[PDB]
Amino acid sequence: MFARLIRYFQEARAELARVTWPTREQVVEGTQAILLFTLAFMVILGLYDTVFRFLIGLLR
Amino acid sequence: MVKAFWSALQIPELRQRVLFTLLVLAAYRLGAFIPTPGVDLDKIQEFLRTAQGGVFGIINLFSGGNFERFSIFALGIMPYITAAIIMQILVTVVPALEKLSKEGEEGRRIINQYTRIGGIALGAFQGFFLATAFLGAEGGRFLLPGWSPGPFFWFVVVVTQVAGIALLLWMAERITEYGIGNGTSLIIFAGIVVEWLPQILRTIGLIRTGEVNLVAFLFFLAFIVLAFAGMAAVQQAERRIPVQYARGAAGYGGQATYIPIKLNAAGVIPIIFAAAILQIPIFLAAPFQDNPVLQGIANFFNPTRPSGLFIEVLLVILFTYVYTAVQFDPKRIAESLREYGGFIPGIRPGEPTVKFLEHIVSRLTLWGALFLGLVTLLPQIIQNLTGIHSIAFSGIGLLIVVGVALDTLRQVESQLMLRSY
Amino acid sequence: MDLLYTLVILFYLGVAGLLVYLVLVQEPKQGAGDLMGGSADLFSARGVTGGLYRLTVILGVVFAALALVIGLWP
Repeated sequence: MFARLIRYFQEARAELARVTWPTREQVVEGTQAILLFTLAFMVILGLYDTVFRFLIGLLR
Repeated sequence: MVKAFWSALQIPELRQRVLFTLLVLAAYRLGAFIPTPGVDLDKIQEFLRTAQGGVFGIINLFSGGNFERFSIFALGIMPYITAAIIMQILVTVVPALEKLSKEGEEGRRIINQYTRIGGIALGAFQGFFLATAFLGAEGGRFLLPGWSPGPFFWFVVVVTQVAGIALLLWMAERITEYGIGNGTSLIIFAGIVVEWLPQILRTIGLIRTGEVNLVAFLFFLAFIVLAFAGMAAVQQAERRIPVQYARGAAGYGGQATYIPIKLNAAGVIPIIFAAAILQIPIFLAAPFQDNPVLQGIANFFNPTRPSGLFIEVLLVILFTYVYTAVQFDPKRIAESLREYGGFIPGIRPGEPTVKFLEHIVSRLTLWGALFLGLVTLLPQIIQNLTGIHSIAFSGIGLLIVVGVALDTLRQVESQLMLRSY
Repeated sequence: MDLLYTLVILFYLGVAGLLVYLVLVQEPKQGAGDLMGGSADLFSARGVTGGLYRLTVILGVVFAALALVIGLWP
């Protein structure tokens, strides 16, 4: 917006208009994949630290 | 990229990798309960409640929750990440190592060795430094009864942390070797996602007591879903440059008629680099607790406060853009085009091709970097508006989770594609 | 109590340092192990790799239990 060099942002918009965005199914599958991964590791690690805490708790 | 989740669990070959990963993560989380000899944990956990100890959050998140429990891996792999960053710096400065790096992989292995050694030495240094400043300047405010703030305690802490970061680094290497995804990546990812379930549980437990509004939590979770779908939709976005070649004996193609260029590389490395960078001043100012000025300049970089969040966003955008720009080499694609007779309609194969490639990439990656910066900014704002407050659900945390998940799944799927044809 | 304690401490330092030496000698093939994730089509195990593996695991567990010992000394 400032002097003296012109905003190349228009180009950054122009070359953004020629961008092919992923389909619906790709977004859904990707989201569900991330969800599955994260949920899995979260549950597994949760169980891990849980039973580890409850096991160490016996040593007093 | 997408799915490849069930088939990866059906196949025994990948199932061994997965189970091995889970085993190493189990050993990690089990070793996270073995406290550093001579350290009072309850007083640390009590210290992390005040505003003077809240700034430790950003450091505690990347420790895998090891700081508050002060395990043998108290600082996590973050000393090795810092050692990697510093290694990049030193590589840039003095070319005595870049000559070896130019001598082939034989020098690259040297760079790696010195990186790891730098990591262990940073374990020693940071351990001794914390033990000297944070643990006994008060003094003895975090020391177990019967432990003196002398050379003995420092010795014990050092000896503990050195073998700690050593063993942890080895574990990361073994994950990188016999397991899916990157070692350090999956370890940091694990260290973040561990805290997720108890947060949700305690939140639900806080709902019924009329302490937290159910609507706030629901909208928060919905925002998490939207963030997931958003980053998942952005990471898979790409610009496709059509190339036609080559009628005659030069071709024929015969091959892919388009070059894909994405906003994200994708890489989980950048935001981790930026994380360590943001952590350094905080890690250097926090131990001197009694000094007010250092506490002030430490709170200046706090990812929760506007200043630190601003710096964090800038770091994320910058590192993302730079990394994405560096990973994509126009030279190799261009020479591949020239050799294969590849001709992009409008220009001639050679230097103008890489000039135009840069001309598009530079205009393109900006929106991706700005997007990741947005994912860095928005969550803290939502938390500032909604009732929920957790640095485990911060911007950079979501960036790490999504990044590592996408990376691992993409790699696995890629290996499946490779074994296919 | 003086001899015993200091002996256990000596063992702590020794096991720690030896573990460090081991992990320093052991370099992951196809370096580095911080940049990429690694190939998953075929992998081979070496006798040096396997032996130092079996050893450093034992030294790891030993270091852990010993850390518990030092951490729980009256």
